[PDB]
Amino acid sequence: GTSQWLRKTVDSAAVILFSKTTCPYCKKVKDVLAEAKIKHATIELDQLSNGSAIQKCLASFSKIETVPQMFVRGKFIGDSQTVLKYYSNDELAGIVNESKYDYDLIVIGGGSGGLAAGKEAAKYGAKTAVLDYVEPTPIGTTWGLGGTCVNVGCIPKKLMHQAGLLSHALEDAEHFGWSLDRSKISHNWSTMVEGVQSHIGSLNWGYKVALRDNQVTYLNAKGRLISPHEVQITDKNQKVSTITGNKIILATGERPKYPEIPGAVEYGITSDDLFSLPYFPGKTLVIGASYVALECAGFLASLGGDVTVMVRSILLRGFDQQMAEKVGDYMENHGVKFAKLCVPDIKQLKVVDTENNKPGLLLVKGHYTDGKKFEEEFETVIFAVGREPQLSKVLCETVGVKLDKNGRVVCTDDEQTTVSNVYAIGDINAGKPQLTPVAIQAGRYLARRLFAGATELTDYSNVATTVFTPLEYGACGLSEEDAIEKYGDKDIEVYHSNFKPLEWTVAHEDNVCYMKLVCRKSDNMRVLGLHVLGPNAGEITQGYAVAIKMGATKADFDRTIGIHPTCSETFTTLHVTKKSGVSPIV
Amino acid sequence: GTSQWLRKTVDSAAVILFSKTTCPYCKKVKDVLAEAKIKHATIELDQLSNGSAIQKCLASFSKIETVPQMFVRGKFIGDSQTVLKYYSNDELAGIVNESKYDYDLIVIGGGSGGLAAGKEAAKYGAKTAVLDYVEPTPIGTTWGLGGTCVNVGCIPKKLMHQAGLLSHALEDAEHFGWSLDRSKISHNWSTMVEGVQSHIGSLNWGYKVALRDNQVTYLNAKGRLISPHEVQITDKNQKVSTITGNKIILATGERPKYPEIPGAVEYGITSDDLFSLPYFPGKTLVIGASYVALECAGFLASLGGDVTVMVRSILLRGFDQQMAEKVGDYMENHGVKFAKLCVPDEIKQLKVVDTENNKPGLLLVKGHYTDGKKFEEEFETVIFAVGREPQLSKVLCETVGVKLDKNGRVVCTDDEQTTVSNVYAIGDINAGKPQLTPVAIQAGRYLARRLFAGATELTDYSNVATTVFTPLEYGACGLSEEDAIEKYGDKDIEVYHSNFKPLEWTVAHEDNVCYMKLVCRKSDNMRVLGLHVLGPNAGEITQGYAVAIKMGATKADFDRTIGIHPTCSETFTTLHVTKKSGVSPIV
Ligand SMILES: Cc1cc2nc3c(=O)[nH]c(=O)nc-3n(C[C@H](O)[C@H](O)[C@H](O)COP(=O)(O)OP(=O)(O)OC[C@H]3O[C@@H](n4cnc5c(N)ncnc54)[C@H](O)[C@@H]3O)c2cc1C
Ligand SMILES: Cc1cc2nc3c(=O)[nH]c(=O)nc-3n(C[C@H](O)[C@H](O)[C@H](O)COP(=O)(O)OP(=O)(O)OC[C@H]3O[C@@H](n4cnc5c(N)ncnc54)[C@H](O)[C@@H]3O)c2cc1C
Ligand SMILES: Cc1ccc(CC(=O)NC[C@@H]2CCCO2)cc1
Ligand SMILES: Cc1ccc(CC(=O)NC[C@@H]2CCCO2)cc1
Ligand SMILES: Cc1ccc(CC(=O)NC[C@@H]2CCCO2)cc1
Repeated sequence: GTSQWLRKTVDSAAVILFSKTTCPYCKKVKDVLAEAKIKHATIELDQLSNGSAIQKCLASFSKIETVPQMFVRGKFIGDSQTVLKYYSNDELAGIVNESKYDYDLIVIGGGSGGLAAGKEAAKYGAKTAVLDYVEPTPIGTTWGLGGTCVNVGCIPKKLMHQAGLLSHALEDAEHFGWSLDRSKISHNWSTMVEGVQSHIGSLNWGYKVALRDNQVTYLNAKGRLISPHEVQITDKNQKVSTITGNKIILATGERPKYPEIPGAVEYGITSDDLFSLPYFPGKTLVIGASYVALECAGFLASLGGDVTVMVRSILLRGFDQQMAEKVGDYMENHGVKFAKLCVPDIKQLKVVDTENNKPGLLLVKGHYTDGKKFEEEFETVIFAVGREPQLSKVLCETVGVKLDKNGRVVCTDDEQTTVSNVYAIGDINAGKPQLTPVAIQAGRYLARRLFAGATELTDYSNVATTVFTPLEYGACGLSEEDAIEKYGDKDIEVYHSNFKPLEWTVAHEDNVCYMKLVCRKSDNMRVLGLHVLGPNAGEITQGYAVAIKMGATKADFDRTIGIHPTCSETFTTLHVTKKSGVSPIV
Repeated sequence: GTSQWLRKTVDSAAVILFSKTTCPYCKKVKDVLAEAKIKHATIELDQLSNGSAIQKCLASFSKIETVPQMFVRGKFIGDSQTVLKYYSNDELAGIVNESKYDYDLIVIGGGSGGLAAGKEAAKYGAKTAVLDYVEPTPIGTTWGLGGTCVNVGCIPKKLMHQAGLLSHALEDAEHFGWSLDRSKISHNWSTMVEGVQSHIGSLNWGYKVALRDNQVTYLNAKGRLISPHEVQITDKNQKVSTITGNKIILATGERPKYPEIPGAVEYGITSDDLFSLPYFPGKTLVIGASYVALECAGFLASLGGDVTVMVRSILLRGFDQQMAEKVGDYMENHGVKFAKLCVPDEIKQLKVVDTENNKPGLLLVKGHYTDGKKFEEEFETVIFAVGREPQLSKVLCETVGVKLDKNGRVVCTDDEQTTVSNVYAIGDINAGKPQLTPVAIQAGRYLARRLFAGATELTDYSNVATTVFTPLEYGACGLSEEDAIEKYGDKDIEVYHSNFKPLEWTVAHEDNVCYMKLVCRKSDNMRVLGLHVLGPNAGEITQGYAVAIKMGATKADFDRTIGIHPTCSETFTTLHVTKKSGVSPIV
């Protein structure tokens, strides 16, 4: 147990010191390493439950049982007198840099998970390389370091959402006494895009500065794993070479899918192109019904656009379907048009006008599920029909890394693949929620286990979400239909209520915002799922995710007192059950 | 044990049925009571763990151990055959209305706590009266049903806060691509006040309708408790009379204080006056440093006003002082002036308020600083926010025997009972309790259930979360850092903290003013003793964490929970810089 932990920690740590906080010989070794700029992990034996057992087990490696003991890449280097001797003789720098491999860690992919993993590993003395390359979109769009969220995901989409929310703030301001006239104000797309891209540029630069300051090697190159320890890299000049590493983290993410229909790749775009587009999309069709499709259609409508969404079957498949339909009803009431039960079968009428900075024109042909025909003209067609990895480009078949039927990596609960030195994090890890804070937690926690002897695993259960549609939807835990399937209808109680934000009163809807708690009767009314549709839904939901993590019950919500006036306080006084049939309106 | 719970429940309930869900004889009695419009509490014995023992103890009152059993005001009425005998003999209505008192419950005070208590009690067949009267301010301001929060408190102040927040929404919109020019837009006070007052009027009306539909008697009259069961009421025509009640709930709240200086009552105003003021205050002085003072100064500045705050000593006494200073620093950088370590000596009138042309007067304020230097400056409006106090002499005759504390608030047990066994107190007048609207509502509803439905649940007053709605909002739950250090010692306290920047603030162009921290106890598994956040939407951020803190959250619970991105709140899930480390908290 302890001995198996100690052997795993010594084998994989790059530079590690076993120590006690009160030992002045240990302080002397710490000061020499700091002076020589040698980064390392430290384990303070006097602060661990079984320090005495670990101290004994160390002798199986070093033949001594005292502290300090310093190791480099699995090899005992010395005690205090010995480390000082190497320092005085100018031999220490060469010893701590001796390695069978070029790097202790190679990260393939410089996004949310990979950057987090690489920076954390470098803190413990691991010699680290992060590779990042952005293959251009079909029309040629590309961007800088930081991954999908930073460049073409959470960051620009929430800034554009905020631009949309400000339209209603302008409307509300007249009712609260301000002299403006909303009807005479218009929106400039390119001014917004320039501000969004200036912020993204500051993030690209900030990540390169962070890697430099952590002594991480950044290679803007495409990587391919060709054997367990060998990574083939390809240059911006197409120069090909091979680097070796002890541990490998795969962190390459996903890219958007296109449907296999004529004209889709040639004449449509995806979210990858939208957030830097130099002209306003104009009259727009969004094909798809994911959170990406609905978030983009939502802000485009608030910015003044003529927007239609083509839905094959349902909205937000995999989310609670009562809440999904309330999300869509709000958008349809506030200007978004929906072509329901419909799929596309794209023709070009005008080429994009780079001269005068204007979109082209397209004819879209499709059909409804009953066979009736769809035919209509649009200036822009955005496909949001899912995302996928392309691990065939990243991973030679002969390495032995197992994939599932969707092409994602099959991992143990510590992110290990079927190849013992190779790990995977983020969107390519099969069966995990595909979210930026999950990829960051996974990468930081894994680096600590590899290079600092940590044991803590990432917990992937009950991870909260928020969909940033024009009225936002936050959730944590099970949908109501999933709870009933798992436990049976008679064991599920649902408390629910409508509400009206106080900010909406003077601004003139009464009963559109909504929240519910899905509970298990036979387990002390445990809260299985929380759902809220309303303003600031992500800020509302986050704190409750801690309480659900700790096993909150309905009684825990009841005994906590509300903060007034807020939207969130409605969760503390819920009482109407769905079984009662009583109306949830206010 | 069980037996004296049953005794209390039977003595106190107005109309209560002991039942079982599968009993068809109980179903017939229920349906009879519903047809006759008789409201009542119900105890289903087949659902309580010791319902067997309760069945036995019922015999001590009724000499039977079967179900159903109906009681009215402590007297056994009958089983199924006997209840139906009374119904078809036209004898039931008289029996269920027989009472020694005019009412089962009299609530003195129609505000947050009193309206909640009265409505909940009526749901169980208690015959209930709610008394409310609003004594006018010195300049004559008055308002309708619903109490301090509804009329001159949480509701209008947060609406005026939102009007102020929309000024920065207008500035931000230009950076996000909208074509407006913020510099050419102005604010109209009276248009605001009309919208705010129209919403308050809808709440006044809604409460009157709610009381009518619950069969609660509403008396717009001043109440005075003259003996344990007698309440003297005074009419709008000065008519005096007396009504009697079994249980009494005191829920009369507080009103603003004035300093004892010349000119204060005559020429200044309070928050009672501000929210319906018919003219814009103009150049304004706020005297005091409570959350009322700072919230009001904040929105007046954001609406374009010239605003000064006169501070005797510190800001937000009783709140975390690191956070209080950050709140004030933001206000001073965004257009609120502060006269620090300063108190007033007199208000002199220079110009009388012009009712016709709808304009303020003009005043001269004289004061001095703590070192001895002098203060002298003219203002159009002077607002006093130097605390609030109850006036229980008006409400409560000394001979009744209800004990007060040295501040004049009612001394109560943990179930809100006073020193007089049938009299209870809730809300701001209950000594030692947090003075907040959702506390008063929970106390009132929970008390009503114990009195008339045999409930046992008490109100929990610990770790109640708060939010100060200053221009940059401040949310908190639990201990301040200084209180935790005093309680446990500095070596046993660890503080994790960080600055943050809302994503919404990036394109709009400050980096390091929003701030959050967790104050934790090392020797108790790093228990979270207090949570603090300064930033936008701070009440929405804080609320959910109050459930986790109620449940005993540790730092490890915050670490294992995953963030929602992009939000301000997610910064709580990845905190790692400690104050003891000396590492900077900036972004
Ligand atoms: C429109 C949109 C909105 C989103 N909004 C949110 C949101 O609000 N909240 C949220 O939590 N999540 C959101 N997400 C999801 C979030 O973007 C992802 O979960 C996250 O980016 C996954 O990080 P990752 O490290 O797994 O991969 P990525 O961030 O995609 O990083 C992988 C990187 O590796 C590079 N790469 C690929 N192949 C190679 C190779 N062979 N060699 C070198 N480099 C390579 C890629 O080009 C990329 O830069 C959104 C996603 C999209 C598309
Ligand atoms: C400016 C301001 C802002 C506030 N903001 C907030 C906030 O954001 N959040 C929050 O939680 N709290 C806030 N509060 C506090 C909140 O208003 C109080 O905690 C709450 O109103 C107290 O409720 P109560 O039932 O005890 O008394 P009240 O609501 O004051 O009701 C008592 C009622 O009884 C009446 N009455 C008095 N004497 C008699 C009598 N003899 N006969 C008949 N009727 C009588 C009073 O006139 C009044 O109508 C604020 C308070 C102020 C002043
Ligand atoms: C067509 C096109 C245009 C611009 C860019 C940006 C760039 O400079 N990419 C550098 C990578 C490193 C490996 C191959 O190219 C890429 C592709
Ligand atoms: C606005 C809006 C748009 C689209 C939808 C989805 C839809 O058409 N749902 C019906 C399906 C058929 C199978 C089960 O329910 C809802 C709401
Ligand atoms: C903007 C603003 C205004 C007022 C204050 C309070 C103050 O003046 N503090 C000085 C010393 C420190 C403790 C006692 O007084 C702070 C910040």
